[PDB]
Amino acid sequence: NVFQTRAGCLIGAEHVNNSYECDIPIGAGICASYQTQSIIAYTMSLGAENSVAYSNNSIAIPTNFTISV
Amino acid sequence: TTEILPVSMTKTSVDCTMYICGDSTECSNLLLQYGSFCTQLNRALTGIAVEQDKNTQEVFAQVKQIYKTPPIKDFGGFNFSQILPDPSKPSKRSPIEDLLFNKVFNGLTVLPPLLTDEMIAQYTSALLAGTITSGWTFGAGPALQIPFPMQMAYRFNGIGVTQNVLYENQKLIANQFNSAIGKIQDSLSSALGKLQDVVNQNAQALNTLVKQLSSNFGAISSVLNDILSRLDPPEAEVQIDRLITGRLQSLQTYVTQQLIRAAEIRASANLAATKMSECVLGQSKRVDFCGKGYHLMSFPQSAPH
Amino acid sequence: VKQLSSNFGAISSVLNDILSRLDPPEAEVQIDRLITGRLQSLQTYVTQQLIRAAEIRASANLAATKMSECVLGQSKRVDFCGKGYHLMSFPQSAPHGVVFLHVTYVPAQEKNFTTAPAICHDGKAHFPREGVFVSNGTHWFVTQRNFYEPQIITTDNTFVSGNCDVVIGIVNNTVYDPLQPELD
Ligand SMILES: *[C@@H]1O[C@H](CO)[C@@H](O[C@@H]2O[C@H](CO)[C@@H](O)[C@H](O)[C@H]2NC(C)=O)[C@H](O)[C@H]1NC(C)=O
Ligand SMILES: *[C@@H]1O[C@H](CO)[C@@H](O[C@@H]2O[C@H](CO)[C@@H](O)[C@H](O)[C@H]2NC(C)=O)[C@H](O)[C@H]1NC(C)=O
Ligand SMILES: *[C@@H]1O[C@H](CO)[C@@H](O[C@@H]2O[C@H](CO)[C@@H](O)[C@H](O)[C@H]2NC(C)=O)[C@H](O)[C@H]1NC(C)=O
Ligand SMILES: *[C@@H]1O[C@H](CO)[C@@H](O[C@@H]2O[C@H](CO)[C@@H](O)[C@H](O)[C@H]2NC(C)=O)[C@H](O)[C@H]1NC(C)=O
Ligand SMILES: *[C@@H]1O[C@H](CO)[C@@H](O[C@@H]2O[C@H](CO)[C@@H](O)[C@H](O)[C@H]2NC(C)=O)[C@H](O)[C@H]1NC(C)=O
Ligand SMILES: *[C@@H]1O[C@H](CO)[C@@H](O)[C@H](O)[C@H]1NC(C)=O
Repeated sequence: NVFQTRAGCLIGAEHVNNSYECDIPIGAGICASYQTQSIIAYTMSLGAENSVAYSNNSIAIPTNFTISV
Repeated sequence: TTEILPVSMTKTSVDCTMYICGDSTECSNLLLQYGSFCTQLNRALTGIAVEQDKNTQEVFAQVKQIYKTPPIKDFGGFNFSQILPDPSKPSKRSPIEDLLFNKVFNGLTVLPPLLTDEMIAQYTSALLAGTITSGWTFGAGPALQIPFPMQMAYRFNGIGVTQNVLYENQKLIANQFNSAIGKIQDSLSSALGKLQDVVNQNAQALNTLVKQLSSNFGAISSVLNDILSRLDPPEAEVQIDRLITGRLQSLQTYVTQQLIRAAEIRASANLAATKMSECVLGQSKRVDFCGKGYHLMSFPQSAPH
Repeated sequence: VKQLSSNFGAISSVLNDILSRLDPPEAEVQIDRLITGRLQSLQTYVTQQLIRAAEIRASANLAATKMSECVLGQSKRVDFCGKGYHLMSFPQSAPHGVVFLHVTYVPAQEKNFTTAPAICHDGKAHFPREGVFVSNGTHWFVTQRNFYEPQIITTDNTFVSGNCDVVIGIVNNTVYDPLQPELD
């Protein structure tokens, strides 16, 4: 219902706990979006996480390619 | 060496009516006779407050994944501990990102930026873990790991030295690098004038805007509750218009100089976005574009703006 | 256009009706407020056109530089001509602009291998001429760095510099010389 951000007071949007890509910027890290059917407000996500299998004698070499336009 | 660049400035909004009249229906009705000047001023300020977030998005969101560095960190003798994130610190910043964050009413509001400082420090740590661990491969596709000294040997090839010159001088090259990263920390801990100047200019302009709410411009006072108390309505119109004209002039001067200052911040952020592409996700051959000498590699660090 | 219908504190917005109602002695009063307001309108329009033309000029200079460096050549600047290793670009015209079609190469389907900086053979350190030493688990090859294409390590794709006691990570393997089985 009523949710307090750092951008101000927001009425009419539910505060979910998951993080999506930003859809409508609210500010100070919060975005809003029409999901499912209702309007939700969330902290944006920067992207998916990734650890690289770094070691001191390992290398990754590609075996194919794509042409991109 | 270091290079400092401004990417953003502060997003401000004004409310024309509350600045010129200050919640008084007499002034507000006279103001309607001036047309739509105060919808234009707001359109201009909104257009420059949206591009401040566009400026940051194009310098820092240059990754798809958020890369993390390995727990056991053996990079051939090279030591990146003063530029890698520190969990016991505020906002999970690096040690050198902290020294940088420590060195630098009436219709007026300040809007917050869309990306917090935590998010931008996250972006720079993903760039920095991508380059320590994959070289320049993650800026062209999927990140492919390579040992750090073999990456250093490829970069030596890129400036026209052979690889045995790196492999036979590994410990000396690593000691020189560590000792030279140790001096950035002293020289800063003991220089951010380009970032300080854009803060100062904006504050000096916002203060001049408010200090104009106390000039007569050729009227009996500067207060509307004083012209509405010792003048009858036919005589207070002539005195209110003299204030309206002056305050409109001052607000529009403020809005022109902000357009001219934002067009300059925009070019700086456009250069920072090109340096992030060409010095951090690549090795540049352009002379004096990524330092002075022969470019080997570059590391980003976030600063206040 | 729409600011032509404000009074700016006069009796009428239409000067034909300003000259119809208040005349010369008083038109020097009512016509002057219209002149003052309309002049300011026009000046705001011209200043904001000058600031916007300077932004269009920066864009057109960048598009000229991309036409020279992406269509009339092959660029090495990362991200200047699309994401990936630039191969070529084609221009297309648009209503007030230009569309560049960037063709790039994107590597795919990477595999894991074991690496070494140098090979040790006969008390000598061998380095690849252009590539990397890789192991499939049991055998050592040289390959080019962007496409997997393994070859035998010979004295024609390596060079020698020093002993195998100074470089950190040498492995022991054999460097095949073609000439010897040639002349027996
Ligand atoms: C990388 O360099 C840092 C120095 O900035 C080393 O960390 C410090 O080393 C001194 C000397 O032993 C200690 O007194 C500090 O407590 C260390 N930690 C700090 C200052 O946070 C670090 O050990 C080096 N890394 C390696 C692998 O040698
Ligand atoms: C190269 O080997 C590493 C390490 O063996 C692989 O890293 C794996 O990554 C996954 C992530 O989904 C982890 O869950 C595994 O624990 C890691 N180790 C494994 C599978 O042994 C990496 O995927 C390999 N790279 C390629 C291209 O096959
Ligand atoms: C690594 O590659 C080598 C050479 O490509 C493999 O050795 C050959 O494997 C084939 C399998 O059919 C045999 O017929 C050959 O006799 C082998 N020796 C040669 C060509 O000299 C080896 O099996 C590969 N190792 C792994 C773990 O895949
Ligand atoms: C690369 O890292 C590996 C593992 O971290 C190193 O292997 C270690 O080598 C030391 C001395 O050579 C041994 O005392 C350790 O027991 C080894 N670790 C394991 C898990 O076996 C290796 O030396 C490093 N350097 C290279 C490969 O050049
Ligand atoms: C690689 O082979 C060399 C010999 O060609 C080995 O060198 C010997 O190393 C032992 C132990 O360090 C010494 O006692 C011998 O005197 C060395 N002999 C020579 C001719 O140098 C070396 O140990 C081997 N290393 C590996 C990893 O296989
Ligand atoms: C969101 O997650 C936090 C976890 O700390 C929890 O306390 C909170 O109740 C959650 N809110 C909703 C709406 O699920």
